[PDB]
Amino acid sequence: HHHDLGKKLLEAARAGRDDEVRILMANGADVNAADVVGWTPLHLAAYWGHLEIVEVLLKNGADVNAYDTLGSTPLHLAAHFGHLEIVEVLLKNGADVNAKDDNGITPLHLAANRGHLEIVEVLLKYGADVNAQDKFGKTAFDISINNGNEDLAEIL
Amino acid sequence: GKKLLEAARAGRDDEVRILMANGADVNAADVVGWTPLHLAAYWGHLEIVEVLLKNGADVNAYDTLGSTPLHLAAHFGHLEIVEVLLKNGADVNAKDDNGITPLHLAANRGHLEIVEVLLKYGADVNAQDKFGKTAFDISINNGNEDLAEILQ
Amino acid sequence: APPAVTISASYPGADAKTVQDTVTQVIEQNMNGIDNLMYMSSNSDSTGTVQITLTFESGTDADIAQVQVQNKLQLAMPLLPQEVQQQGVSVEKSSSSFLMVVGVINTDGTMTQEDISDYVAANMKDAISRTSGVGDVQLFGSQYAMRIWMNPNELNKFQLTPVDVITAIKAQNAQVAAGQLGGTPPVKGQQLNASIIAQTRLTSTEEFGKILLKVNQDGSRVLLRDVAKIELGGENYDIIAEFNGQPASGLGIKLATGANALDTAAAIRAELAKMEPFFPSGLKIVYPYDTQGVFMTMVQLPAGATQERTQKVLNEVTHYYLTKEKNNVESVFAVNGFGFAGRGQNTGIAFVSLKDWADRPGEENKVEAITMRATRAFSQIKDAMVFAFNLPAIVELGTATGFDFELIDQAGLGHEKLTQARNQLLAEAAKHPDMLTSVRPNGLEDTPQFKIDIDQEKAQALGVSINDINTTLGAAWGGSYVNDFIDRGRVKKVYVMSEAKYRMLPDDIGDWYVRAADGQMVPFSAFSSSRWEYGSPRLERYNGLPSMEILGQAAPGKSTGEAMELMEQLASKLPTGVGYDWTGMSY
Amino acid sequence: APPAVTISASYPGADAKTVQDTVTQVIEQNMNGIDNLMYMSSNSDSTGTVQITLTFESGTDADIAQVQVQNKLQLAMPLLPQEVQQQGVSVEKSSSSFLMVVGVINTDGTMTQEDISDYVAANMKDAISRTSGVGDVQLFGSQYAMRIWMNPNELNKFQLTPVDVITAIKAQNAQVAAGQLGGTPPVKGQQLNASIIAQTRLTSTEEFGKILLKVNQDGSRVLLRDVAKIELGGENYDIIAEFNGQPASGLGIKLATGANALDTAAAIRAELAKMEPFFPSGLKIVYPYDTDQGVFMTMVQLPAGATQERTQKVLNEVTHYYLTKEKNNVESVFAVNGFGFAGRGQNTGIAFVSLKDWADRPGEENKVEAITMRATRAFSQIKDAMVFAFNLPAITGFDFELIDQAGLGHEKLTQARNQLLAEAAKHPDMLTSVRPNGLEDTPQFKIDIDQEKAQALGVSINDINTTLGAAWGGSYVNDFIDRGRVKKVYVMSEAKYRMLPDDIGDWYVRAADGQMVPFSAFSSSRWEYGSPRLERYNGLPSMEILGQAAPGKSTGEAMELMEQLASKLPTGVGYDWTGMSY
Repeated sequence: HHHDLGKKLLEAARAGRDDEVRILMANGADVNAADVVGWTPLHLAAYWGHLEIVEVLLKNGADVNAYDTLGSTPLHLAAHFGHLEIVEVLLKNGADVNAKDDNGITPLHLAANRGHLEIVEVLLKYGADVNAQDKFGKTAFDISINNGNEDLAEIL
Repeated sequence: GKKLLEAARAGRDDEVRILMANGADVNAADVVGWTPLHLAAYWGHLEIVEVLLKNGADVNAYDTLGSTPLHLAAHFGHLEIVEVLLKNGADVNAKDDNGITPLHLAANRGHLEIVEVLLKYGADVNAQDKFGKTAFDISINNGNEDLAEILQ
Repeated sequence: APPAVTISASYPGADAKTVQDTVTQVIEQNMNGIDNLMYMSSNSDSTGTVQITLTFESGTDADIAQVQVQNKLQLAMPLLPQEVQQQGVSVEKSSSSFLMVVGVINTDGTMTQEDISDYVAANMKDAISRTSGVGDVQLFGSQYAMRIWMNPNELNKFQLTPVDVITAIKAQNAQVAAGQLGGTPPVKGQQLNASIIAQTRLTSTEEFGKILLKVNQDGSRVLLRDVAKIELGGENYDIIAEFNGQPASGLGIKLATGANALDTAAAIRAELAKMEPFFPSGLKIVYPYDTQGVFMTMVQLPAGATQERTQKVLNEVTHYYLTKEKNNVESVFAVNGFGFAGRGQNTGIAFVSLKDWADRPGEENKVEAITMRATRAFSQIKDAMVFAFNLPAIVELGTATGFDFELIDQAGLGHEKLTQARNQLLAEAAKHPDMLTSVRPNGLEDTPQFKIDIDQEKAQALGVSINDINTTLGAAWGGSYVNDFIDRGRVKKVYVMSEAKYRMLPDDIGDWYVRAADGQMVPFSAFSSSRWEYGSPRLERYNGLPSMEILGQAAPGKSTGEAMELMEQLASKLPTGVGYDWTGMSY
Repeated sequence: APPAVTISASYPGADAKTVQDTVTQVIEQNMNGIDNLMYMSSNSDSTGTVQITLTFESGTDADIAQVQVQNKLQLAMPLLPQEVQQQGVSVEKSSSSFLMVVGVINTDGTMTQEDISDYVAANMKDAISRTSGVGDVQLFGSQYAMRIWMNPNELNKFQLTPVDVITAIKAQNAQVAAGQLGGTPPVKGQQLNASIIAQTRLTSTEEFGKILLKVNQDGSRVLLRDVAKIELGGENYDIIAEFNGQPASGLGIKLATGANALDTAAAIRAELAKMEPFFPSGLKIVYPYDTDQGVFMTMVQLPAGATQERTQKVLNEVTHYYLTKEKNNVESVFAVNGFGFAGRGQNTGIAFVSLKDWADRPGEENKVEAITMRATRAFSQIKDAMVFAFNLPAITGFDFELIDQAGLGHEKLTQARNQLLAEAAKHPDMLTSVRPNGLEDTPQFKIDIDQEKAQALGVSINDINTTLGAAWGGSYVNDFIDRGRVKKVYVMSEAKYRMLPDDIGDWYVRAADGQMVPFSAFSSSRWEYGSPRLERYNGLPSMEILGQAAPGKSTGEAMELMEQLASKLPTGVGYDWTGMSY
């Protein structure tokens, strides 16, 4: 899971260039090409919220559960930054809903921290362990108490 | 009674007596609880102290922190006014909210003349404040040799 | 108009004496060796503000004068309190009067006065301040700060003081320089190079609310929102403006010395045109004072008057223009807390704009007739000086008929004896109506102040440090500038201060606790005592010595020199050590 | 040309946002009351550097503009971090282009690049900087500092942190004012008057090595050399230069606004003649850039994130081309890695090219114009690097600024920039090469300190952030004396303990109870994206955009389209014309 055209694809997937990613995928570019920090084109597409590119890469066999060098997956990034549509599609294609990074942080933790209520519901819907704790022993509910998010604490 | 508070402060004897001839409250107070007797004793207007007391001014009036017009006169070296207040019945041992007596304020400023008059009227030389200090401790802490021996 | 350079400094929570003795005097003692300087004057206010005015001979280059004043001020800067340096000391070369007032309102009523004032400070004031020819910009309101309103009951419940709050805010609202991975010099062959990002400035009340103050031994957490209310609010709450009775803010703009008034006005409007398309919904610029067609009304209540009482008088002034003169008056821009004589809870000003010249036919509908009737009607207002005046027309009268007198303490007599000497001169001047009319002080009267004495022996015996006592007292009752934060991409201040209800009455002093060295909480009453006394809310100084400005006019017929001559005679009989000089017109 | 005053400041180890939010905004907010200011622009870099450019109306006295800016900056100095004040801030009134480059090499090869750079910084730069007409001097290198390269393993072994090292250096590298024997006022009959001499600045690596950190409970001593390597080394290591492939340093000199270019160059040459007789053996001055022209420049810009090693490879091929293909035309190449035409960074470089005598380059194909374009074409086949050669005297399409007018923030402004960039690409008949002038966001390492865990263990957050910053960013501790000259002392982790994310966990902080706590016990980390360079224009966040009119189209026509394109941008995004387009 720790992964020129492969480097062309990573730049195209970041800037949202839907035509060029189709061009490079049709020319044998590596779908799972990683940069120096371990981010794949799926990582960058999930980070910068490019939904169409997400679906294109997973169609061509992109590792939905790719790890970066700190253990973070594209579902971590999508849940952290409020990209609900991508969070859905990632879970559709077998994204580990309980993936922990090196800190023990799950996508539920990140969605809870930034208060993305709808994403928290989609993650729970797919079986996210509501009692998963990070390295500091914090659950998604602990995060809502410290943040004062009464709406989140009720959803949980 | 606000105009009399202003009158007793600026030191205008003539205005003041117009006000009680017109019936202004001799015990009127501003927001800090200072009667016209307080104001006259502070700025050292002897004539108004005498006139106000003549018209029934509360000689033991307190402000919001328990200070009397005798405290102000003893503190600021008004020997003429401490006499006039003590003859009219100022509590020579009056304590404010901090346990400070006019003997404390007089001893601190080195007003040895007022210290004698206070003692003569029955000032408790052993009176302490909230910090347990007496007028003698003040004389020792200030280095006032003469004031120190007047309290034995 | 002789050119004048102005030094302004701020000391939050400081009284007039503290300002004068820790800021004003240090600066003034260095204001020598400056070319073409005629005289120097200063005010030190219990608003915590000082203004030093240095007036130069006509023909002096304002650029050179500002440079020479600032170079002497640099000698004093390292001696000034850090609280004063942090507020930003300003040196300006501007006219004393307003060239124009830019008003800002929200026609949809979806923004409070506090909201409008912050929008103007954060999106409008700076670009105007950088416009060439703009010598000074006065905000009629205050930029938002992050306000931490402390609760002394909750702080005592958790053995916490404002010192702990201030310390936690400095630690947890921080911008950390953390280095890089793969920075130079690297191990050769290094591929990765990335900045390390650690803590960054907090950006919202939510973030400040969850600053961690302490962990109890049982594991529970004490957050900042548990001991304080947290909200955006003005750096200060002293200046509040209204436009035709509706909430408003604005910029008072003064012209830089020697700058062209028409060119500068055009640059300001051109700069405003750049910002309008990005206003939020409902915000609108209005123009309540353009420099006849306009005039001002000053409002001066006795020292000690609250902002609520000043607002009542401004309401009466605004009512008059909006009802009695509604056929002549186009708009009123009233400012509470800012006056002709500076800033304070007991002053205010109204800018009045009239309708078209052709829309006001008749003798009785011109500025002089209107201001005369207004001042006569405002003569009725008691416990407040209210005067309506068109600025160029009273300069003319004063210049031709008035004088400007300075009573100077030249022997260390002190403020109280200088007051006594002033009153002796004022009462004697009242005995000569044939030569002098309305001899009056330009300053303020002494007011009751709350004097608190920290018993050093009790504090040492209990293990309570003086720094903690003074920080707790000053932060709670005066407010304390802690550090900066980022509000919507703009650096702004963070202030801690008691919530209002715990800093209103003298018995609230006892509600505040300081933690001793051994951990015990000690109330303020255990090591302090207090009493009422009188003191000044505005200490004046002239040419570096304590002073009291006295104004007046010659009697009908008698010349200015005859009125000045009698003042000098009267002055010669004042107590020893009291001198005098002539300033302003009389110079 | 309208005069420009430049403010420069540095914050060692700070990222671009830290620089912008503690320095740049503070200075901008206090640039009021200055006459004839046209506009203001700023860059805040992840090298820890801010540059603010104040451009004034044509005809403005540059002397007056500089003084007014300096005075306003003086009043704002107490508002800046102490770490920035103590680096010294500069305010200059000079052209943006170089008047000349003074190159220094060692013919005997007995001095390395860093030796030469220190010699120039310590023996040459200051006298050049004081020459009349010299508006700015760039050192192509760094002055030596006393470098304390900390070892986290040995620090933990003796239960010490960088805080302990910094405290001991300040205590034992000190200059003490101690008074006099028989000082005034004296007793009567005093016969002896003499200065008391207490501690004095250390002067050598050996003196720093024996700074005493602690005495163990058994009696043994822990010296600074037991937890660190101590050596002379540059204040920073970002700028290295070469002259025809050989190690070199030098001074880039810019002409002060309004000075005479010829008179200033002659004064510089006369100053250099005074220094030459005292050079160490082998040291020689070369003159690789003196302003056909006979000279030109070549700029190298790699994508943000590129290392110094990779930029050096690109500079090598640029130099190689001039030293082989243009053998008969090129006299010299002075190449600088880490310094660029605009700004400073590990991903930028510049080469100054000097041509042989005009008489020895006959033919139109051997003149500056034909050579520079041949070079640009040859360098256009270089992968992932913008490389082109150009000219610039000692004293064009359009220049466009996208402005955040409503507090939108960096991410939203980037999106609006990209939206406008894609729209301009769909009009190739009118606009060409519409591109951003700035840098793209790059991966950064976001570390979160857990306040609860730190307090639960009794670890002070100040000790944590000092340990992190001193180890990975470096810290200016105080000054020392190197061969009679005041220079700086820096502490920082030795390179091999600050290269990889795993190294974070090798650093320990001492808790109140005396226990050592690793960074992993109270911190967590993740990758994210952020800006290596933040721009502002007239006090608001901004993004500069360059472009040119298409062939057979007027510049005013191209600017008309850009304005119409910008009007359809998201709410709160404004724009302004600047520079050539003003």
